[PDB]
Amino acid sequence: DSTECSNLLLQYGSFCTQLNRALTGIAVEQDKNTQEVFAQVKQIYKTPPIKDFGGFNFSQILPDPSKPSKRSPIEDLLFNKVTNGLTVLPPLLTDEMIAQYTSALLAGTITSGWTFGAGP
Amino acid sequence: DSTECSNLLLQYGSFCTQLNRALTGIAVEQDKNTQEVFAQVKQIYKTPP
Amino acid sequence: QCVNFTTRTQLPPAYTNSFTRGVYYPDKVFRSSVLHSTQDLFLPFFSNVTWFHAIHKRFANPVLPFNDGVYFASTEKSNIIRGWIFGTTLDSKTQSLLIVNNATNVVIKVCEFQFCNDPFLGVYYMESEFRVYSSANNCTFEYVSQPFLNFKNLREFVFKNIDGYFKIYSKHTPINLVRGLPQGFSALEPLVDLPIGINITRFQTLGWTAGAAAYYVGYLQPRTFLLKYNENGTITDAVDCALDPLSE
Amino acid sequence: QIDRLITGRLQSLQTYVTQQLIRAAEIRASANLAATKMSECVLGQSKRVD
Amino acid sequence: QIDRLITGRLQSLQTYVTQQLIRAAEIRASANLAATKMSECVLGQSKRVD
Amino acid sequence: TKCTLKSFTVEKGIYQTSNFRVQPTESIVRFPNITNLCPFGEVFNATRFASVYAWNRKRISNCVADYSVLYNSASFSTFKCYGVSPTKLNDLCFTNVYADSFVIRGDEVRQIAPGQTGNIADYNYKLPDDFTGCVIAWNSNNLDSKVGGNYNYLYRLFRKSNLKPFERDISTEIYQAGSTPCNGVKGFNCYFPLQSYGFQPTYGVGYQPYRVVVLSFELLHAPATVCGPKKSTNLVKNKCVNFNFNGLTGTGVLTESNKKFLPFQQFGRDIADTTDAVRDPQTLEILDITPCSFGGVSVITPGTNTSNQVAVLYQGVNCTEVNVFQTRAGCLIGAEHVNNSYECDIPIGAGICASYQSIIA
Ligand SMILES: *[C@@H]1O[C@H](CO)[C@@H](O[C@@H]2O[C@H](CO)[C@@H](O)[C@H](O)[C@H]2NC(C)=O)[C@H](O)[C@H]1NC(C)=O
Ligand SMILES: *[C@@H]1O[C@H](CO)[C@@H](O[C@@H]2O[C@H](CO)[C@@H](O)[C@H](O)[C@H]2NC(C)=O)[C@H](O)[C@H]1NC(C)=O
Ligand SMILES: *[C@@H]1O[C@H](CO)[C@@H](O)[C@H](O)[C@H]1NC(C)=O
Ligand SMILES: *[C@@H]1O[C@H](CO)[C@@H](O)[C@H](O)[C@H]1NC(C)=O
Ligand SMILES: *[C@@H]1O[C@H](CO)[C@@H](O)[C@H](O)[C@H]1NC(C)=O
Ligand SMILES: *[C@@H]1O[C@H](CO)[C@@H](O)[C@H](O)[C@H]1NC(C)=O
Ligand SMILES: *[C@@H]1O[C@H](CO)[C@@H](O)[C@H](O)[C@H]1NC(C)=O
Ligand SMILES: *[C@@H]1O[C@H](CO)[C@@H](O)[C@H](O)[C@H]1NC(C)=O
Ligand SMILES: *[C@@H]1O[C@H](CO)[C@@H](O)[C@H](O)[C@H]1NC(C)=O
Repeated sequence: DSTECSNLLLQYGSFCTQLNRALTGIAVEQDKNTQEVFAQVKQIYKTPPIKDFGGFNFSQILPDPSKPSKRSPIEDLLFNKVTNGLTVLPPLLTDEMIAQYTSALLAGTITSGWTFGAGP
Repeated sequence: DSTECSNLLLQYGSFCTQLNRALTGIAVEQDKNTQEVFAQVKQIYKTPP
Repeated sequence: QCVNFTTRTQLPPAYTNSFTRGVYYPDKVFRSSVLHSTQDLFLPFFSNVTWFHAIHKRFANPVLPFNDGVYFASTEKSNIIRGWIFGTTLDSKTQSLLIVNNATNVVIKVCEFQFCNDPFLGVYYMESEFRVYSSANNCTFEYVSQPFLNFKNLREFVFKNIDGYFKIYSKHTPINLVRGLPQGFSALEPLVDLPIGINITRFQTLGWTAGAAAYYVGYLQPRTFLLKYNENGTITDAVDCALDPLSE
Repeated sequence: QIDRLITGRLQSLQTYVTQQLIRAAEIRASANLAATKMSECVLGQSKRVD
Repeated sequence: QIDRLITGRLQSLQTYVTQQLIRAAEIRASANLAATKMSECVLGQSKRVD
Repeated sequence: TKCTLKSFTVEKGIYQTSNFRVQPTESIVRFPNITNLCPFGEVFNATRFASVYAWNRKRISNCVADYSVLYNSASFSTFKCYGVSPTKLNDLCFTNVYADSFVIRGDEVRQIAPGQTGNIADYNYKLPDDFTGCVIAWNSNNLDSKVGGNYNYLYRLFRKSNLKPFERDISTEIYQAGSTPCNGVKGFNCYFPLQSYGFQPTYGVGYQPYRVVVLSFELLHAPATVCGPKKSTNLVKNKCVNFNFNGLTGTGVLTESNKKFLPFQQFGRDIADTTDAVRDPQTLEILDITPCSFGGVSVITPGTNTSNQVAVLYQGVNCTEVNVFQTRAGCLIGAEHVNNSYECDIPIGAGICASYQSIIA
């Protein structure tokens, strides 16, 4: 809150503008990264109620309806095992949205193979 | 080897720690690069005589 | 009034290991569940500290150089140690400290005293014998505070002269080992700071019978520690950054 | 003295932003690789070895 | 005098570490490409043109 | 937004323009209790004072001196300082204070000053030319004077050499006015050095006794045990204020804390080595200091060719501390929250997006 320090800091030009601009570029690039990784399908697919996949069992990778976050057991294990003018900006996609995107990808690749990645 | 210069340098904080940490990261990164290029098989094969 | 003693049996002082004691709070700052590293005058772990014995005949009251920092440990029972002597030459030519604890309260005085070559007390089994000085010419600061007080009780003390502030640290520790120091960790809290602002480079610890008494002397050295603060804010463990490579 | 503090803290901030940009470039390369893996291994079957 | 020398040499060292990090990122990209070539051309036959 | 982008036309998007800062309202200072007052009552209003040739030097140290009470007392007819400022006594610090108390005539008061030549200055009490401090004098007609003449107070009248600074002379050696030898026996030109004062109440202004106490400061390398008083204001909590606690100054919001300090500890620091809790010197309680709720201000706008309506996001700011809707990204004002879901147009953060259809969130 020092006024004399800020008065001196105006003599240094637009260094602060450069740093804020670079950090803003990094911040939007993180969201762009998450979009390009996960938001690859515009149809949200759901798995059928009957899990008859010819003996194949996807319960460890499919979402658990019991959990409040609707995460898979492996996803829940991953989230459990990974633990002055500065502000932390929240990501655009929440963990629930990324879980829904992953769930849509899993449902598409289980019920439709590779066809959902190239069209209907 | 100057102790007065090092005492004055300590007042600049942890710049030296950052530079050493970055250089160490680069150094281990080179070894990781070599491992990932060449050590792709854990099996040593020999051509027949 | 001073008296020479000659019934002592001559014996060199012993040395003993320091173990993992001697860590004190470097500042008045609270910390919780964090690891803090600081550069301050610290006693290296597992060093030889001077050992002084008093038993019957031993009555060790030598005069030692202060250097830049001194560690006092005292496996003390029935309170045989009653004071301390701090100064440069310990006579009326110069100015010294008088830090004592008699039967009523503790007195801190900064005066030009005339100390005896053999300063000692005496208890009749009631104390009525005070032989620690012969004159007191010029005082410059007087201070009265609250009293600080098989070997049962352990007293730890650290003394420093940094920029005219005389920092005293202390802890009372319940011990049950008879002969030597115990093994364990104990953080020393700051008890009193004395704004003395004087030169100090030498000090002394304060028929007949020699009561069962013992104490230790260690020295403080500039180095770096890594101190662990728990949730309640007490220093539970410490790491000397220059002791051995694992700690480094 | 304030100018000395300003240039020191400004140098620290610029060093932080520069290393953040470098880490962001590395993370962006990793995320582009992750998107490529998502497209070619999840949305299809890949003939590329390893 | 020592402060002048310290700020100059620290600026030089930071600059050196900055281009070292940038060249390390470039070399890491090249090594990732080389590992991909080793996997897809040495350990298999590639359909990717050129 | 136009000013920040330096253009009159702004395309659709969200732009960080300003930085929100909750300005401090009050200025709070707490300092510990004013204890250990200096024993000024046994000095400046004692029973009897000393003579000028044998002045008692009283040393004041290891206490706080409240110069306001002494300065506001109107009975001191002369309160003159020569090296410091009277209005700054309550802020400056000094190692120790030496009080030189003596009794002289009402006209000889001025001679206790640098650069003055006289009987009192040369033979009774001398100050250095680089003297600092204050010379305080007050009338003592009703205490020292007696109907039969107060002859107790003696002063040195003849000495062979001038006095050095702060030098006493308690010897009664016989002065030799002429050149004839004197071995301590009075003669034609040999008189006693010390003379008694003729203090009588009937005399006017000029002969009345004055009790004069002179304070001199020392600036040695020892700590300044003598400092001025401290004025602690009231405590206001749960507001962004300016706090200065025993030299630790800054800005924050002060609330009650469940952390338990050890009794010696005063300050508290977190993992990042920033102050987060301080113990109040007046009342032994621990106040958690959270920073005042700053945040980056972002402006959400469609293209200026479409509309001039804008929405404002205060990133990481609670809506109660600033069409007012609370998101996990911050407080969003100017956008009406809808319960329906669309495709993202302008990203806000934490799953929220803004679009123009009025601006909807
Ligand atoms: C698919 O796999 C899951 C887990 O691998 C099976 O769930 C187990 O079911 C048995 C009996 O129903 C329980 O004793 C186990 O505790 C379950 N495992 C877990 C991790 O909960 C499930 O039965 C399999 N088959 C189907 C059709 O879902
Ligand atoms: C106890 O012994 C010491 C050491 O012999 C005495 O200290 C000396 O005293 C004489 C005076 O008799 C001085 O001339 C010496 O300079 C002193 N020595 C030192 C090293 O200072 C001490 O006086 C003795 N105590 C009594 C009461 O005589
Ligand atoms: C301490 O000193 C004694 C003799 O001076 C020596 O025998 C001992 O080994 C020393 N202690 C250590 C830990 O070196
Ligand atoms: C302890 O020392 C103080 C300081 O001189 C004195 O006033 C007091 O009477 C002493 N008490 C005893 C029991 O000797
Ligand atoms: C110190 O004491 C001696 C003897 O008691 C005395 O001559 C001298 O004046 C004293 N010093 C001061 C500064 O009073
Ligand atoms: C203190 O006195 C010692 C002599 O015992 C001397 O070596 C040292 O230089 C003195 N230090 C200061 C600061 O006067
Ligand atoms: C901290 O103090 C509380 C006192 O209620 C105690 O219950 C707790 O065990 C202490 N913490 C540790 C790590 O001992
Ligand atoms: C004399 O001075 C002392 C200074 O501490 C003061 O407390 C006292 O009130 C004064 N006496 C009178 C009668 O005002
Ligand atoms: C200071 O004064 C306050 C208010 O009277 C009191 O609560 C407190 O106990 C006093 N003492 C200390 C050491 O703070």
